Amino acid sequence: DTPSRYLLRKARRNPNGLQELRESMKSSTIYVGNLSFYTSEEQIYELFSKCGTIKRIIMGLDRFKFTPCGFCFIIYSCPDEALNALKYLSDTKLDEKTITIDLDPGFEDGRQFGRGKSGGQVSDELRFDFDASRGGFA
Amino acid sequence: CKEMMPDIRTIGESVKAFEDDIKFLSEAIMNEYGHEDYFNNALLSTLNAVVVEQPQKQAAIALLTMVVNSKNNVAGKSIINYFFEELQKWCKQTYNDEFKSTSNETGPWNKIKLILRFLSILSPMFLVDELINIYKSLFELSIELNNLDPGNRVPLSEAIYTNTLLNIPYLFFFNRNNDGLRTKVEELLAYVEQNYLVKTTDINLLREYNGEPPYEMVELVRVVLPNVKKALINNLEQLNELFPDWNHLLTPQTGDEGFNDALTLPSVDDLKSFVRLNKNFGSVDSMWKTPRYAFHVYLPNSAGNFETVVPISTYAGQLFNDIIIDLVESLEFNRKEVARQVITLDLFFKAGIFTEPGESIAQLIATYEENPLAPTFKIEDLAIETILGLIFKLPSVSQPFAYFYTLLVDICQNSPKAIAPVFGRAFRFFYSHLDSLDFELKLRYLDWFSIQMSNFNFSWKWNEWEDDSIKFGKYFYNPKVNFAKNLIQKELRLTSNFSEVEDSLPQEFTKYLDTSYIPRDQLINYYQSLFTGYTVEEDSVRKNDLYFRQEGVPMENTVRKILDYTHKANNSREVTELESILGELKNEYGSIISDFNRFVIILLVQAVTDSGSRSLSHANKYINDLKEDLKTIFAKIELDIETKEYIIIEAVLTFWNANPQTGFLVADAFKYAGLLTSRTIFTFIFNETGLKNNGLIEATAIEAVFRNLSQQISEENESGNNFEFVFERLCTIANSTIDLLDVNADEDIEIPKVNGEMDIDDIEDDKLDLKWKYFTVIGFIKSILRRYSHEYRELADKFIANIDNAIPHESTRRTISNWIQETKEV
Amino acid sequence: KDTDPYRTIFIGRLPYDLDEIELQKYFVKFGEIEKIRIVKDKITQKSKGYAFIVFKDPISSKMAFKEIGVHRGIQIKDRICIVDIERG
Repeated sequence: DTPSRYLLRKARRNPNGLQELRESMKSSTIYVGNLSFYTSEEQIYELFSKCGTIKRIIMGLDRFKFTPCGFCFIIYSCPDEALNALKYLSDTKLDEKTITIDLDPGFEDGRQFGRGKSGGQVSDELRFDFDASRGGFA
Repeated sequence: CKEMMPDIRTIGESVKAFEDDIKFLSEAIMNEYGHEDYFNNALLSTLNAVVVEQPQKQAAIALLTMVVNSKNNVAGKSIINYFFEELQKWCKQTYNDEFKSTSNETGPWNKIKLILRFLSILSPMFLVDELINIYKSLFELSIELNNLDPGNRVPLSEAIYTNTLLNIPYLFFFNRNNDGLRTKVEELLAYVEQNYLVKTTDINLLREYNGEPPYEMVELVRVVLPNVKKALINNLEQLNELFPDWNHLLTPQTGDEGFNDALTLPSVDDLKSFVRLNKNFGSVDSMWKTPRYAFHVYLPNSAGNFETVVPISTYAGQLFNDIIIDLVESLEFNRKEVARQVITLDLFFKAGIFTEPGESIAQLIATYEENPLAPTFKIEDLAIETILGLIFKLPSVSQPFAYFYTLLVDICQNSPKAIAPVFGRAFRFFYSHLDSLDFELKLRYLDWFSIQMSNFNFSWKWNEWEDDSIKFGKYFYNPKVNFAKNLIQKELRLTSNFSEVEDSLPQEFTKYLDTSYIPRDQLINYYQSLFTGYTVEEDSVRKNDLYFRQEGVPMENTVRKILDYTHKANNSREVTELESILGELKNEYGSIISDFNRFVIILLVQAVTDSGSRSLSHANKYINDLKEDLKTIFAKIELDIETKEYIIIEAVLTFWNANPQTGFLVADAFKYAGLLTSRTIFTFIFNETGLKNNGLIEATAIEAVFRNLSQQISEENESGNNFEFVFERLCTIANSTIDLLDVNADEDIEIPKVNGEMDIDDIEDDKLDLKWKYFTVIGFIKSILRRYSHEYRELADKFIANIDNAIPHESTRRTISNWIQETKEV
Repeated sequence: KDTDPYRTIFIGRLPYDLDEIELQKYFVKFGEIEKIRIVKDKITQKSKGYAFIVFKDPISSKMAFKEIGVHRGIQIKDRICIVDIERG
């Protein structure tokens, strides 16, 4: 019930809100968020492989400078390995950071880019708090 | 319907008296027991459901059944009748192919063991004389192998013996048929000493640590029997273990029951002359769940400031361990709720160790905290003991590997005053006993300790490992320094930097670090790179393998041509033009195209991986954009296909020998894209070039082998499931599409079709056993025995005759043949 | 641009004629201070009424916010200066 429709995510959702609820519960994809700005795909490959063989990964990038901006999209083969990654590869450390892993409804081009008006995440445009591996005072 | 069921699944966790909660619930249910037409039929099934899937509260559910039996003897007859049939359900349909023949989770006999434990617990509700009668018929299954069923399996006789012997901790102390119980004990003791001497081959495969000191990994049949003899020597009065609800304080004052006044009043029903359904041939029934070892590393004086210990040879040890393991099995998928019933066990475990998240919302890992086990029992050791014995459980864990890490990471977000020190003490003890631990459990402890360090900030007491890292003469192949090397390598790929792991270890421990994953190019600027890192008689830390020297290596002039045509965005047709000049670089040297072109294959793979060596994504994109060349330079129809696919993997290994993380994903990518075969990766992980990484015993190489075999099993499973789903679709495309899937299922099964590899290390007089080719290769035969029990079983015609008993009859060495026999005796 | 930001507390609406020494005496009661910096208008050095106070530890900084901020404003000179975190 915690892994659910992560509401106010999927902004500019191409389908309807029911189709946003549809296929998310059978998705094999989990949008990892809040990760460090120096975290790499190889570190993400390490952690996510504890709950099955990954089939693709997509780092979240700044829409104007293309550097990593604190998010990721992991793509599992089977949704049963993804649901294990929900319960057993959230709530832990990835380069000593929060690694929140909402199973968003599938990959699409453009979603890998941050939707912030400054280029980063929309979460990052409003967090003035000093987090060094997230740019600092953002 | 959905109101009485929540009531029957809340009782035991409240703030009032459990005596008052059980008495009130009995009257409400009896009010709902407006005889069977209204709601008894719903109440019977819900009570039986609670006594199959909630074994940790067996005493709770038995008192309410006794309370219901006191109010209605007809309901006490009906509940015991349905429970015996559900036992007859769960024993005959113990086969998980009755989740196919009935599509219901009716299945494995451990549920029936909790079913028969409940009826044994319900000895005051149902006649004791009938209990010993069914106990005889269970024991007679051991004597079935004498005359009644003279070829039955040892696991079938064990699990009927063990269901009786595990029921002993609740109401073996019923002296009516004392003469009968001695005869039952004499039959079982003879059967335990006959079978498990003759079938001791199973125990050497499943031993977590093959060392008598400090604790012995006793077989489950030979551990519960000493626990039963210790209980019998204590006048059957098991004490400080059961939180029973059924002989006290309405007759007594003591503490068990608020109900023994009423309990003695009601009639006790018979048990309908139970006979265990005879085992058919082992293909459509008789799943026969395997024997087990008993993990034990905790004892008295492992803590000497808590209320002492349940002994290893004690019923209080077995009861607390079974209650913890069955509780984690009940809420495993929810680590904040898995915490909330794994240690506080309750009856009623009052908040010593408050619990995790440190929110104390789940304040229900709280143990010692005084006694569900009726005195004082220090479960805080035992909770860490029970979770270690599941993650190290041969042949495979009861749950996902990482879920133990997240639960234990919760169980340190738990009371740090006590639970973090005990987890550190257990980590030190397992490290000290590394010299005889299984390689399966050694890799399990390597992954667990690295990931646990990766949730902290690598804050370890490294200099306490000075046994193998200050006495460095204890040569690296030994398990202690080898584990710390593999842990630091696993912690390197989790800290995400080499230099972060290098700073965290001491200067002495820097020798056993993880070294420099940077690429090794054989077509790099190796005259200047002769100066930068060709120390060659030094720099042997395996940082690189740049075996060029200058222009003059074969096809060097085409490598630089292929290098300029890997920047600037060349194309697949253009790459074939550059391939023709390396084909021309084999005509000269004397083969006009050479038709598999291993030299051309060496030149392309070296340049492309170098030009992609900036991320795993860049190699993945490069292997996708040039896949058509890589398919044609692997090769086409048979093993000229394999000869350069191996040489593609050989060149990729030479480039990425310092980078175990990159090569593993590269071997995964070639298999999924069909640029190599699982058969080719199997022979590559037995090649001479790969023998000297660290061994065949290298942890990433075993990871590469196992993930390759699991994808083949996943491709077989996905094909067979599409076959049945098209069989479900009224057989339209299932003449065609199942046949192509069964060919795809016979492609990842008849090229799971292994050949002989362990046929010459026994032909010299070297130690084949216990070298780095039995530390790996017999522990990997064990790792081919474990987790692929199914796959061995389905090939058993080819496995016995064609794959074992050509060499591994008495013709092969008895060392190799023992591990084959040990997988058969499971 | 002093040390780590969770140790730096923000106090604002401070008195216009105040002193950095008596601001230091007020803030030190809840822990050792590492640095102070009263802010003045860069166009002309009118005291802006806000200041930056660096404590040695962030647990010591959050006690000064709790104590002297939630009590209606820290009674300095003849003004009530409310206190919070650095917010930058």
